[PDB]
Amino acid sequence: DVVMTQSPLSLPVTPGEPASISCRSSQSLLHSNGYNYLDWYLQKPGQSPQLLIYLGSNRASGVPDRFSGSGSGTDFTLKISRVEAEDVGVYYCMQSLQTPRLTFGPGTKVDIKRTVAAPSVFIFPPSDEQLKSGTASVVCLLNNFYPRGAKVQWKVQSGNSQESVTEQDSKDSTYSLSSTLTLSKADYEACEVTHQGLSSPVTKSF
Amino acid sequence: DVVMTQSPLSLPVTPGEPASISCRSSQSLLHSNGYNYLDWYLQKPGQSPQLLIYLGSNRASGVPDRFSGSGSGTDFTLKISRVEAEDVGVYYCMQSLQTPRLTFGPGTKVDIKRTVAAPSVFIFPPSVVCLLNNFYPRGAKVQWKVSGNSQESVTEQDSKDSTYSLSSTLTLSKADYEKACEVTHQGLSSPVTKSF
Amino acid sequence: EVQLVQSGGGLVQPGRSLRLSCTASGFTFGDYAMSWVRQAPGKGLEWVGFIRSKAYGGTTEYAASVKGRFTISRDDSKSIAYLQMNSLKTEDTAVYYCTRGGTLFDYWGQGTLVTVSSASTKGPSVFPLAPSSAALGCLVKDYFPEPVTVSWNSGALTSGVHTFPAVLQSSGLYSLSSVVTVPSTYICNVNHKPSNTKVDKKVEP
Amino acid sequence: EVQLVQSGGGLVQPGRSLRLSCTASGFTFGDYAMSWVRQAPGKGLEWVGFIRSKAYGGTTEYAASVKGRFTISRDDSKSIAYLQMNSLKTEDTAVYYCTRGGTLFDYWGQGTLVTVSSASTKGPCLVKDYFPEPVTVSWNSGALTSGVHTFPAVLQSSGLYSLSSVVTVPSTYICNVNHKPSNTKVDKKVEP
Amino acid sequence: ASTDSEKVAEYLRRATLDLRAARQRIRELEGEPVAVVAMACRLPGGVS
Amino acid sequence: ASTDSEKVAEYLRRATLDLRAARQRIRELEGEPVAVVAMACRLPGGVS
Repeated sequence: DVVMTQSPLSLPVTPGEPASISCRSSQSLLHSNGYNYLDWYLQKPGQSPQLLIYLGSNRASGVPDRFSGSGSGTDFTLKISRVEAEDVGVYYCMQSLQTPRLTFGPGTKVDIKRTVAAPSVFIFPPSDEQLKSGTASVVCLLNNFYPRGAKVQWKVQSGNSQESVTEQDSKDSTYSLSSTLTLSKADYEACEVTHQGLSSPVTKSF
Repeated sequence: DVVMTQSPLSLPVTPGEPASISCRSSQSLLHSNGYNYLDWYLQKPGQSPQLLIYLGSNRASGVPDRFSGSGSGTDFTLKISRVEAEDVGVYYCMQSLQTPRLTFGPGTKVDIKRTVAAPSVFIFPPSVVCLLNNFYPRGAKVQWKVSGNSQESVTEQDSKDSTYSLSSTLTLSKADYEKACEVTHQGLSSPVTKSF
Repeated sequence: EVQLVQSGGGLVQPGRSLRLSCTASGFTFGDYAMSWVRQAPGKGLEWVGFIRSKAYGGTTEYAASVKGRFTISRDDSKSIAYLQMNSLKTEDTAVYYCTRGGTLFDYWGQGTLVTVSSASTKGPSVFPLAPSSAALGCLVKDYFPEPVTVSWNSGALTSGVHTFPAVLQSSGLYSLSSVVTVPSTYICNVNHKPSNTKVDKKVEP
Repeated sequence: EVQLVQSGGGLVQPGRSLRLSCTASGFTFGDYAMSWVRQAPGKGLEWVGFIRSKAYGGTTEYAASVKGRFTISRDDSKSIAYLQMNSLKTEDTAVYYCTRGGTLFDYWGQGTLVTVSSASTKGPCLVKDYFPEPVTVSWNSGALTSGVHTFPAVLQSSGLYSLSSVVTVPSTYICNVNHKPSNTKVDKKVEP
Repeated sequence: ASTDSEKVAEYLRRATLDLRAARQRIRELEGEPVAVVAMACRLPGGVS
Repeated sequence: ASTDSEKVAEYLRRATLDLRAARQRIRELEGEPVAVVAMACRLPGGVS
């Protein structure tokens, strides 16, 4: 009675060619009447979500004809034809046989395919915009390191920091990011990043 | 739970202009989901019955666009647009609140409208018959008294003219005769009698 | 596409047994539920039975005058519905239909005659007359079975013929009539291929 | 032909009450069932509650984590549904949506945003310690429009959001900030 | 929840609406009326 | 027959079938492909 299934969460797309999203849930949802109880929803980034395919595989009115669906007792795939720019967003496998739902789920995220990249590893151990008043919390910066999958850590060791991301760097499609460590005055006596594009970890203290 | 068409059982029609069939019911249906459990069926002469409109007015595929239902939960009525050839037969109002449905119902006939042409009367002395000819609209009363036993037959609606013809036979066996035949039609005055 | 055909039907004496086969093709037969309806020869349409689907399992319920008289049968390998006959009665003589759906009677079948009687093929009588005038009458009586053909002047004059449909006599036979017109050399001819009888009759006024 | 045009929201201190209204239009509001869905900032989606149609009565299911904290009321005279915010507690801040249908989520209307907690304007290149909610940047007094990397705000220990912006050049840069409630433009240059 | 006609009704309504929209599109495609907005003529006898 | 458990199923099936038929009709009307059957030409040179 769980729908933890999902397609690859970071599936990229290219304009023109089709794509496929599939989720294969737990114990079959085929009701006695002979109908699957799975639904699909799309969340366009910025506005309210939208409904794409209701019970089984039936396109709702107003949905572009490019979308299509298929299903089985436990296996369901969402097939989409040639992809355009506006199709970027979030999708959800959504069931209705069980109890009233508690959460839609993590869902699947899509983006425009782009060749791999490497970060810019900018760090600022200098700190004066908040100096002589309190801790400035330092900052290490990354830039143009597609894909978005990356992580940072601070050693000098730390366990408290803040991060933020951008929206695929617009046309650059590279996901620039900044990280902010948390410090104080008593400890004011660095940033290590690694991701699949970067062959080796890199850290600086200046 | 009791529904009768209440529409004109004969309902003569003529192509070009449209028509309608009312369907009055008992207490309204109005199922909680928000629908009316009423359907329509059409039977062609000598053909298998076919479905026209299910609940409300959402006529299924294959049905020509000239048909269209309407009505509330207790005043259902079926609208038909410009009348054409065929569509002559029996139409049935069907409910769905009670599953064990026994009989579809008497239904309403449909036939081409014509004039009020009078019948004709003939007799056949000898096991004798009393037949008529071209007495549209359909209808005739036989009251052989000189009563209790009889046997009659009626043809179709006279395709080329739409004036029915009837024949009825006196039920007798052998020489037990030791000694009335009149018909009343709505398109006719007081009946005429031959009486052998 | 979706086709439904019916097979099995003929003349059977009272108290016999029979079965009817309904064949479906073009759709997943498992989901739908079959239902049998019967129309009397000259009356309305009356529901007979209804068999549910294995998804809900279940069985039929039949109705009055049929409960405990005969049963149903339904398969899944070839989607062939079966209606059994047990101790057939003369009043049961009527056309039978097999159609899809349990509540909403969707696409229907084609029908089967299935008559019940106890008689044999006979030779029709004539007893014709022309009293004064004009729709000349040459009746046909006491013939069996139903198939019979009549004509006028050896099938020469066919303008205004008013041959009437058959009617069941109380003895199990049938009676016919045929009149056309003569508002003034006329011979009435009838054939009964089931009884292979040729009858031609001249009538005078 | 079908809009929900919900409205009613704002900033509310902890331990208070509020209400929201969803306005039906076009379709017969009586038959359908209303629902409320909340999306936390930077999170997925979660269901709040729903109310059955009059045909099945007036049953309302409030899911969990609320249990009488909020109530949903339905009006048929004007076809308006209400959600009664009561005793708000911090993390309840999100954007709230009003949707049509009990199980199958129809046209979905549109969302409204509310906030929580109590603080005051402080005024702000880190651009730290502000709490109107929005902040704008006028890089190089609006002259330089290249290499902009403005990043979204981040919650801190006591609110008072902080920002960040950066440009690069391998070779005259004011950065500068704007603050709507206070107008505390500082401009200033920088040399490392 | 309520019996089982708690979700089926919504699907029925959605299907009916979609069918109505599709048939409306068919009707507009095959039988849309066309209106005349303006007209000009030049005919003998001084007609201008 | 179980009320509100099986009756709605038949209506849903019929509605789905009708919607599929209508959408198929729309698709066929809008963009049905056309096939080329025969060939004829008369070109400069000796081409016939």
